[PDB]
Amino acid sequence: IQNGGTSAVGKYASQIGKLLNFNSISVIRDRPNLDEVVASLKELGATQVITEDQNNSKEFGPTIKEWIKQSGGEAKLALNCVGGKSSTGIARKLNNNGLMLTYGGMSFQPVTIPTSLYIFKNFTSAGFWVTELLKNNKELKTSTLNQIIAWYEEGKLTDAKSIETLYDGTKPLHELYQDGVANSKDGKQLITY
Amino acid sequence: MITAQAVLYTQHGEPKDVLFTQSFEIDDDNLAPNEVIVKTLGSPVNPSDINQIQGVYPSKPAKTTGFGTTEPAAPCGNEGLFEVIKVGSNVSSLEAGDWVIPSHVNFGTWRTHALGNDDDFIKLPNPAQSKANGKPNGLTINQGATISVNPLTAYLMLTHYVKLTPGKDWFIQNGGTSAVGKYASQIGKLLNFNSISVIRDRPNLDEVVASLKELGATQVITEDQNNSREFGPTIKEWIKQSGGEAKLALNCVGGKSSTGIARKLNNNGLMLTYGGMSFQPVTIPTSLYIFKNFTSAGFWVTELLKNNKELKTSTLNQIIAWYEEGKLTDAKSIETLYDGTKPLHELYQDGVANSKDGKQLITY
Amino acid sequence: MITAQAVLYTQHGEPKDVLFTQSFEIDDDNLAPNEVIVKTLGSPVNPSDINQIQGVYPSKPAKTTGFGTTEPAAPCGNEGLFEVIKVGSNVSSLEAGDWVIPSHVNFGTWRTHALGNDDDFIKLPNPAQSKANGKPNGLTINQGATISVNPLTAYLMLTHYVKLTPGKDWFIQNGGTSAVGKYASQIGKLLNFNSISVIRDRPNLDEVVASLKELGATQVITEDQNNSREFGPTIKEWIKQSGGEAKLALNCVGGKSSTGIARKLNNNGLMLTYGGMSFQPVTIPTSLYIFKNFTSAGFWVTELLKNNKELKTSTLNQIIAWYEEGKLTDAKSIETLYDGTKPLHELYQDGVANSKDGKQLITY
Ligand SMILES: *O([C]1[C]([O])[C]([C]OP([O])(=O)OP(=O)([O-])O[C][C]2O[C]([N+]3=[C][C]=[C]C(C([N])=O)=[C]3)[C]([O])[C]2[O])O[C]1N1[C]=NC2=C1N=[C]N=C2[N])P([O])([O])=O
Repeated sequence: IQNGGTSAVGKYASQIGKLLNFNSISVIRDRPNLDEVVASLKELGATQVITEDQNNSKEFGPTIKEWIKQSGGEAKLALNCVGGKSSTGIARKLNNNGLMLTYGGMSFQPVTIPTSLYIFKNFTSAGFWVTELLKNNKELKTSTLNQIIAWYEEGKLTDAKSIETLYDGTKPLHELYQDGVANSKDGKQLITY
Repeated sequence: MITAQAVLYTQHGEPKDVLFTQSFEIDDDNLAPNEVIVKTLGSPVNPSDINQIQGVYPSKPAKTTGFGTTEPAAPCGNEGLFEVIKVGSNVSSLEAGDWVIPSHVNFGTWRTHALGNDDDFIKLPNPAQSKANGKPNGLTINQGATISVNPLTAYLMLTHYVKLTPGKDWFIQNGGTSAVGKYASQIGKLLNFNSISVIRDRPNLDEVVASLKELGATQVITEDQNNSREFGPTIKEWIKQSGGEAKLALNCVGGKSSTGIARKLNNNGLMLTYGGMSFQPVTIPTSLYIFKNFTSAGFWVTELLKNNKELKTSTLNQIIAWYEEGKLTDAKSIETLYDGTKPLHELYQDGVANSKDGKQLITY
Repeated sequence: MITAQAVLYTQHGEPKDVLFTQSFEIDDDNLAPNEVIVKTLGSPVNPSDINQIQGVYPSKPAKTTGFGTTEPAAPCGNEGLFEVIKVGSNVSSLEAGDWVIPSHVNFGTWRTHALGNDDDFIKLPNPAQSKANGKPNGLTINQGATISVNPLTAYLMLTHYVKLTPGKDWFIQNGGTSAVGKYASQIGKLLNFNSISVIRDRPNLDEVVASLKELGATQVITEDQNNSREFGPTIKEWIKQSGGEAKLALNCVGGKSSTGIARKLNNNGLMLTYGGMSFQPVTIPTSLYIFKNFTSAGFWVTELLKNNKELKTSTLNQIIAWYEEGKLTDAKSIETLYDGTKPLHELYQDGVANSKDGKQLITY
């Protein structure tokens, strides 16, 4: 299960999940165009998408438990990039012996986990930082790249599709980057050469 | 001299039965110092206009012979947009070319022209004036013609009765796709109130829900969900998790719908009833009164604003501002242009009969 | 040691199904300094007591093993008159022979004895004390045992919400034959309020109408008259002749009855719903809210008085004084004496089943 469901990472995790045949739940904030965002995430491989309101809901909990039982499996892993209530909700959805990895933190919000989960459900909460993990681990870095590469253009993985702007002398280089920073909300910005 | 046309009745009844068109003359060379002649640009058909003609609405213009009929006759329609075509010497508040609405109900807006006093009207900025004053948008004819009932109604119910804490508290309303409903959702977004809109189910529910959320509803549920024992706790969670409370219910349906929305309020809730879906009384469980300190009251914009020019002004000014700034949108009316090839009253009769198609605006 | 009996339940449900009698022991030798032991003289069956047992009344005693059961069990009854039989050495507020009621709800009054502190009780003057203090009357057991809920309810509804002009204004109430209805009629007479009581038709209608008029109802109508459009103008005549207005409606029935009494109010009226004697919801026509500015609210004496001990005391004192002065009489009860041959819970079960006959008081 993961929050920040529309994030770039979120979108890759949904795909990789599908390739590895891992079932997944993406949590996203509600919006007027919910149906379209939900469809896009399911196309990428999210098995189920829920809102944060649904994530907050004691009433909805049993519905998620049914999904997991039906697959003859268990929710073993939570990926948190939001914090606060959202981190609380995704943690609660794990079966016993679950792990949360926190790899980001949207705006001020601490990772907030019910005591009962740690004591009675053997829950563990840890961090993830790709840089630190791979600093002195080139064998692991390259092994993972080799698989991403193979899936790439075996045609099995789809990149997130960037808005590119050519450095072609039309504008100075830093102005290209300055615009992509100012234009982050439109999507991932790639400067090409 | 101006030849004008007015939709009248001499006896209450159904619009299909009792309306007729009267020609009459307005003397444009003989204005008293405070008099104003206006020419109608458009006027809508609202349920209250119909109920007034029917004789079941306790606010109505007097029947007089002033349009040149033998029998005393009443005019029709309570809101509309007019253009000022001439003013008397002591009129400083209006000029030829200005846009106005009636300052009071019972003016009679289903007609081509009218003679009144300057205090019979309220100035709205015309498009030219709005653009000259630096605003990004001028009002449309539909926006001016329909500004006086439904937008003021939504604004006042939401702000005049209980103070909803911005960012936290909730109102709930039925008739979610009604004109007032859609204004209230927008006002809730604008003022930062959370809201639940209750609507009827339909084949294109996905599209309507998205539309209402874009306008500003926080949540949209069907009437089946409003009635549902199973669904009830999900709503209580929305409110609880927000840190606010559901303090106000807006009711325009009555019956089971009114029951359902009442039950979704926290303790010390207030319901305002401002409309009904035909013969369906307001129905509230006894338990809400006794154990939850519920209160149900009424809202009638006509009565509230009758002797409150200050409140009417302040409210109207804000709605005008939002239209000029592009922060408020009207529902599109079905417009029928009067060109003299068909009697005016028949245009209004068709509009009444076709009310289910959508809001009817007669234009000129 | 005293061997007492308490009426208990371990699970919510109908009194006929869930009630039983538990024998328990109280130590009446060697009282703690602040402790007080009381014997019941009588306790009534009120609808609230029954709703508590049924589990549809959100204020109730905890289920505990404190009466010597293995399953957690709740006592029954919120109202009753008790005689003090022994007090501890640091108790001066109370002495042997004193009359008391519980100071708080959820005491459990359907039982023979209790042990608490002096703050668990409120002293009422006993007949001997009233006469010694120079009063022409003292309280009866029924009057003491029913003083705490229904008279305060009637008094507060009539005085605490809207001010009726003495000698002019009206209230209208349904459930006119209820104990609360009977106190309201008397309090109306004492404060010089005009009133209309609505009652169900019955074979002995004339006798009932006479009783209620003697109590203080100005007019008594049936529910059929309440429903009647034809009869409405007659009521309007009464009110017009008085010079006053119908400003307040008291509803303990719901459904059509609640509709009828609301319609009889003058504009800007208030209704208080304090009960729902059929399961029917409060039903109000949309037009009353919108066009007559009607307001519908709740009343719950338990909630009103929770943090309003001054208001409780003042109200109770007035009822006591009126009884001592001979100005108020009790809504009469059918008394059933407990004597040990039939289990206590069965007396109360019979009382619940005979509710329709009238107020029931189990005596001791
Ligand atoms: O008509 C019935 C009686 O008039 C009436 C019941 O009378 P009662 O003496 O047994 O009951 P009371 O103790 O007076 O009070 C009963 C109702 O008031 C509510 N209450 C009281 C005190 C405090 C609270 C509060 N909110 O603070 C509330 C209580 O919950 C009761 O609802 O009822 C009449 N009745 C019975 N069935 C009826 C009906 N009227 C209309 N329709 C139906 N079905 P009678 O005399 O028998 O003909």
